[PDB]
Amino acid sequence: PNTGVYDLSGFTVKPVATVYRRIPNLPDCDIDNWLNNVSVPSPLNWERRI
Amino acid sequence: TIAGHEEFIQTSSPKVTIDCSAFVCSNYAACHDLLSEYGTFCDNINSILN
Ligand SMILES: *[C@@H]1O[C@H](CO)[C@@H](O[C@@H]2O[C@H](CO)[C@@H](O)[C@H](O)[C@H]2NC(C)=O)[C@H](O)[C@H]1NC(C)=O
Repeated sequence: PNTGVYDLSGFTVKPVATVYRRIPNLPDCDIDNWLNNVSVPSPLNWERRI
Repeated sequence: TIAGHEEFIQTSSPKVTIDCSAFVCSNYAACHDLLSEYGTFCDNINSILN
């Protein structure tokens, strides 16, 4: 190549570590117990759980 | 008497330079993989600004 000033590839500072945070001691949702419930609603009155 | 008045004439402007693939696809590798098959789009923008 010729003589000149070249603006080269963009660099980012690479991340050193990770900061992972959660909430400890939470209950279990138990969606499998609601799905395996005995009574099953019709499509006319479908059911919702939050 | 002798009057005096001032006048500004603009001879330059700020020299803006643009990193095209850092503007478009900042740090994400899938973006750079999709951008690499656009050919010579970023090189023309850098050449016009130079
Ligand atoms: C399956 O769903 C029924 C909903 O009809 C649940 O019955 C409710 O049970 C709770 C406590 O277990 C009672 O406080 C509610 O009053 C009941 N609902 C009605 C309409 O009476 C039943 O518990 C579910 N099964 C399981 C294993 O959780």
